[PDB]
Amino acid sequence: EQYYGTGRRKEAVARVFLRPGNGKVTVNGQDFNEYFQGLVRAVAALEPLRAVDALGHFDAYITVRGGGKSGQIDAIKLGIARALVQYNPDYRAKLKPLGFLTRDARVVERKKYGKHKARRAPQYSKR
Amino acid sequence: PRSLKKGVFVDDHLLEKVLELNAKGEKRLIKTWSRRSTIVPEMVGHTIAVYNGKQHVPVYITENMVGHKLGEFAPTRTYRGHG
Amino acid sequence: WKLEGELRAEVAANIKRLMDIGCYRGLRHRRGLPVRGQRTRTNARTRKGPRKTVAGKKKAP
Amino acid sequence: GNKIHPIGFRLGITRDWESRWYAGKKQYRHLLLEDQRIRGLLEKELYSAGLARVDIERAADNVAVTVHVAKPGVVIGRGGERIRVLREELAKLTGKNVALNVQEVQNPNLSAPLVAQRVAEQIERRFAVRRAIKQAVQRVMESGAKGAKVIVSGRIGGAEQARTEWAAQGRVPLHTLRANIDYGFALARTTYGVLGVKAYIFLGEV
Amino acid sequence: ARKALIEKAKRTPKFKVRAYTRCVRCGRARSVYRFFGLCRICLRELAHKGQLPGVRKASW
Amino acid sequence: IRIKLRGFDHKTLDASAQKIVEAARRSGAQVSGPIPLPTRVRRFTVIRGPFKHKDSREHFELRTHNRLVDIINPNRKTIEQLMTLDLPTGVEIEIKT
Amino acid sequence: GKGDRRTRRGKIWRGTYGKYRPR
Amino acid sequence: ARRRRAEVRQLQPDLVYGDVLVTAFINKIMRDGKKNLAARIFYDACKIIQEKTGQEPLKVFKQAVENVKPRMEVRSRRVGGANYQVPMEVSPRRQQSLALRWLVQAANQRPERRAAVRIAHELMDAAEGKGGAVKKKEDVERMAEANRAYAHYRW
RNA sequence: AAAAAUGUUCUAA
RNA sequence: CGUCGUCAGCUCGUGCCGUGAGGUGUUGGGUUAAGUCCCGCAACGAGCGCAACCCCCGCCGUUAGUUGCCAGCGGUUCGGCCGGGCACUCUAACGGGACUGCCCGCGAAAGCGGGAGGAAGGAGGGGACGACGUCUGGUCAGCAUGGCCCUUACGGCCUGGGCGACACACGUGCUACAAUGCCCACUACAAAGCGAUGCCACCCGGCAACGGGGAGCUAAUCGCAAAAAGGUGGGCCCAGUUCGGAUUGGGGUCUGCAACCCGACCCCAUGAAGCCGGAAUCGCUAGUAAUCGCGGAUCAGCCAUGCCGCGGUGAAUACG
Ligand SMILES: [Mg+2]
Ligand SMILES: [Mg+2]
Ligand SMILES: [Mg+2]
Ligand SMILES: [Mg+2]
Ligand SMILES: [Mg+2]
Ligand SMILES: [Mg+2]
Ligand SMILES: [Mg+2]
Ligand SMILES: [Mg+2]
Ligand SMILES: [Mg+2]
Ligand SMILES: [Mg+2]
Ligand SMILES: [Mg+2]
Ligand SMILES: [Mg+2]
Ligand SMILES: [Mg+2]
Ligand SMILES: [Mg+2]
Ligand SMILES: [Mg+2]
Ligand SMILES: [Mg+2]
Ligand SMILES: [Mg+2]
Ligand SMILES: [Mg+2]
Ligand SMILES: [Mg+2]
Ligand SMILES: [Mg+2]
Ligand SMILES: [Mg+2]
Ligand SMILES: [Mg+2]
Ligand SMILES: [Mg+2]
Ligand SMILES: [Mg+2]
Ligand SMILES: [Mg+2]
Ligand SMILES: [Mg+2]
Ligand SMILES: [Mg+2]
Ligand SMILES: [Mg+2]
Ligand SMILES: [Mg+2]
Ligand SMILES: [Mg+2]
Ligand SMILES: [Mg+2]
Ligand SMILES: [Mg+2]
Ligand SMILES: [Mg+2]
Ligand SMILES: [Mg+2]
Ligand SMILES: [Mg+2]
Ligand SMILES: [Mg+2]
Ligand SMILES: [Mg+2]
Ligand SMILES: [Mg+2]
Ligand SMILES: [Mg+2]
Ligand SMILES: [Mg+2]
Ligand SMILES: [Mg+2]
Ligand SMILES: [Mg+2]
Ligand SMILES: [Zn+2]
Repeated sequence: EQYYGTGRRKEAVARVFLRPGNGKVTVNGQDFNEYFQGLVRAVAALEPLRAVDALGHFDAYITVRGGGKSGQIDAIKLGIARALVQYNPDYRAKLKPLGFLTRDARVVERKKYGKHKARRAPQYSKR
Repeated sequence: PRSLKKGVFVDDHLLEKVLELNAKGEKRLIKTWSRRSTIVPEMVGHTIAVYNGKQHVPVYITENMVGHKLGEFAPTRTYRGHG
Repeated sequence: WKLEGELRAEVAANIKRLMDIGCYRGLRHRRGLPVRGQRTRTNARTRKGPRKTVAGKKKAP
Repeated sequence: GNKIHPIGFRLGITRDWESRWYAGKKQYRHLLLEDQRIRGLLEKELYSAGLARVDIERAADNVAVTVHVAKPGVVIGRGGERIRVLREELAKLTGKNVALNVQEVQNPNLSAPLVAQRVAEQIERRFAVRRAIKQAVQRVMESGAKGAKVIVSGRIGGAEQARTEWAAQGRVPLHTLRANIDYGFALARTTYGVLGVKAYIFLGEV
Repeated sequence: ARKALIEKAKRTPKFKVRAYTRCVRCGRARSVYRFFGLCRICLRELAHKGQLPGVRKASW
Repeated sequence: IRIKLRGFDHKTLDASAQKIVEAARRSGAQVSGPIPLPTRVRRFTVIRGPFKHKDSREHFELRTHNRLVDIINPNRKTIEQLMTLDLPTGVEIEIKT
Repeated sequence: GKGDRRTRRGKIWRGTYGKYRPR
Repeated sequence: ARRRRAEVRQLQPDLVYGDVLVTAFINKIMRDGKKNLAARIFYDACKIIQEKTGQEPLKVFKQAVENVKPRMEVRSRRVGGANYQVPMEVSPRRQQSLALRWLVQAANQRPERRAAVRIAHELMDAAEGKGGAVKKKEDVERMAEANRAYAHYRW
């Protein structure tokens, strides 16, 4: 009666709950499209069940805290895919090759002393 | 400026000089190191010798300089320009 | 409120009184330098105006 | 000059702190200054004993200075009277309950701080500096250590042109963290000036 | 003008404003950390010595 | 019957935690296992050199690890025994109702 | 403009508050 | 690069048209990371081209891009001590990228106020072989035709 | 198959 | 401590060659980010370096469940709030995990190319780590220290002044020249840190800095807290402007014994230069650059647009 996937991306954690239903999505009690309103990277967070024709097959009850709105998006993308194999493991092919089962570890590189950001350097002026 | 919750600032010792001079039928030369003291209406007519760090510059105080500190009339930097 | 021409009278006469009494800001407004504690080694270009470039010290050969 | 201090580099892997205790923000320094004031006192008093490492523990109103010394007998004095002349003068500075303990060191020539002081004392008695280095490194290898390096910087033999001298036997991997490397420095001070004595004893990887 | 200044720094001032911190170990008046009573140099020396309880070279 | 332990060394903080929750696990009832509260890290970034060399530092940090231990029922057979326990040096204990 | 203390943007840049960045 | 080539970064197809070409384009509109702003600009322009001359805009967009791809461009070489204008053909990758670059670039030249109008109107002109990004592409191809004498210096 | 001149005195530790 | 230079190097013991300096080894074939490995060889080993061990980040586990968390039943002033629970998220310690281990191909080998599994693959990303030495590099002003020098003074206290000067010149930056923008209002999503004459919830005063009240918090509990770009809605309409916020007049706020020289801030007014910058020149190869905000050290206050960190959004291109 319930299927779960954990989505992590860039300090943004996601607890997505795949439950059967007409298709509706919720995020932190707010509806999806009320939460990522006018954020065109919206539908990428649901693309998992576009490679597995379950768009309207599940409702989803999602939670995200930390990171940022797009950081949560790829975390929702990862959990929705994570829950689908947790629903059935036959789904793994058509999900793993499409990069859905992997978690991109691209995090902000730490600032380093003598520099202005991770690698941006103070302007060189010989004399 | 000095927060007017607190008063207007005289070092108290320089004030003693002002009013000791008032009650005596002033004036007299008033040397001071209190550039940080406000000009106060009891000073008009006096000539207060202000120390710029080097010399004690005299300053005759008129009614139209009461809002200011005494160091505004003894400048600390000799300049003359470049040439 | 007092405006256009009149306002500028009370601005001018105030600066005037600053220069008249010998206030340090009056010395500042005389020589046309900053009055609010800014440094003048570099910049102050608004208050001083276009750079009157001069020759400099010479290195040895 | 470009080399990390081998102890600071290892603290938490090979090396435990000389002073270990907890203290909140409001009196970390007070406990630190009292320790610095204690260690100096003993590093002045127990210098004639061959003091190698002062351990200072702290809990509540009582400080437990476990001092490590080559010759413990010259510290304790007569059956515990010099140890008592200090267990008191320590408490006179501690104000607390000063627990002063003495510890036997296995082989002093396996103690980098000691050897560093010996070479420092030797070139204070105007010895051959180069020879004093080869002498030292040798005593350490004999004493079983897996490697030793001894460095002297300064006006070696009073020469106006200052200079570094060193020797090393066995391995001394300074970049290896599992390598137990006792570091010790002693400062030689002579008529012509001041000289630096760095001792690196490889005890063996763990 | 060091020792008299390591001394005067201690002595309680005429005004709390003149209160400035000063290293306990070397007497440096700049880059002095409240937490240790030391300066940034002495901080590095005592640390490397292991005489600074609980502080290690950070990396991340 | 709450007890919170602090210290810089986390190795001793953990052995000084389990030595407590193993104690009150002698005279029951239950204890609430040692939760690790978040570490409070105090950094220090100082110039590596004593002079002028600004763009080269060395990072240090002071780690103040945190553990909480709760013994659910009082039972004075440990509210006497815990006082007879051996907690290492760099461990500070706070015990609350 | 961050340099404009007279707007919400300038008060954010100096991290101060006022009629132009009310808290 | 010195050791090996650069591996061309593959982009995620955009969520409206499913096109990597749209994505690279929106990335060329983007400044300071404000992608969604650049997403709105490309998409609000996509509407306008579906209005003015009602056509499937993705087809118009790909006619602009196609009509801006430069097939040749001069490049400097060396032999002895020279720095010629060597006419060398353009790799299909650099073909696309110069288009996308000059597209946005010449579009931002245009005088209409808001961006999507500037983007839409250039893609309308460039899909018909007019406007800035064309006059640049054609001009580049012109200079290469000129220096066809230094073509024997092609590697 | 090569656009472009020069570097004060003693000391080289 | 900087530097060359995270560059792949620098050497030693013995043996061999050479009258000797010195040579060999350390060269040569291939390979690697690497003197990295392999093969060869009058060389055979060794050491300082390189890699590794260590720290953060990415996947899973184990042990943990309050101050953290709420999946599901119970209530519910509808706020995880109370029952209860630790599943999840998390917090934080200990583990596991990738080894070119597997396949195909090449190869003498080392490896290299590609494919599989996998969260991760070729050193996964980032840090810490800097060889022999070089620059008579830097620091006697952090400290130490030899010598030279001063001794009612070159020592010491104090008050004021100066380190903030300004015809000029350079370096590093902050803010801009605008519409992919500016402005008001509403509305979202961070991490890392700090906090007991400390952080200040909330309340009234004030246009506002702030003031006065006034809880909580020795802090996964109370607070700093608003994150901002963003989203939504409206205004401006190409103007030296609703761009820009310098300069200056006035009016205050606070810290402080004291803001004249010489503090920050707040309100009214003022509203400069600047329409994208000559010769020339800098940084960056990916969660980088670019942009956006946040915190800390020092600190009464603060001239911080600086420094060290933190996350948000997030590109372009590498033929060679
Ligand atoms: Mg984390
Ligand atoms: Mg960033
Ligand atoms: Mg000035
Ligand atoms: Mg001194
Ligand atoms: Mg002070
Ligand atoms: Mg200080
Ligand atoms: Mg710098
Ligand atoms: Mg801006
Ligand atoms: Mg020539
Ligand atoms: Mg000549
Ligand atoms: Mg030989
Ligand atoms: Mg021979
Ligand atoms: Mg030889
Ligand atoms: Mg060989
Ligand atoms: Mg050789
Ligand atoms: Mg070589
Ligand atoms: Mg060689
Ligand atoms: Mg050779
Ligand atoms: Mg390398
Ligand atoms: Mg290494
Ligand atoms: Mg559990
Ligand atoms: Mg020199
Ligand atoms: Mg000296
Ligand atoms: Mg000195
Ligand atoms: Mg200065
Ligand atoms: Mg200039
Ligand atoms: Mg700046
Ligand atoms: Mg500049
Ligand atoms: Mg602070
Ligand atoms: Mg704040
Ligand atoms: Mg104007
Ligand atoms: Mg103009
Ligand atoms: Mg305007
Ligand atoms: Mg404005
Ligand atoms: Mg004013
Ligand atoms: Mg001032
Ligand atoms: Mg314009
Ligand atoms: Mg430009
Ligand atoms: Mg690189
Ligand atoms: Mg401050
Ligand atoms: Mg200023
Ligand atoms: Mg700041
Ligand atoms: Zn110091």
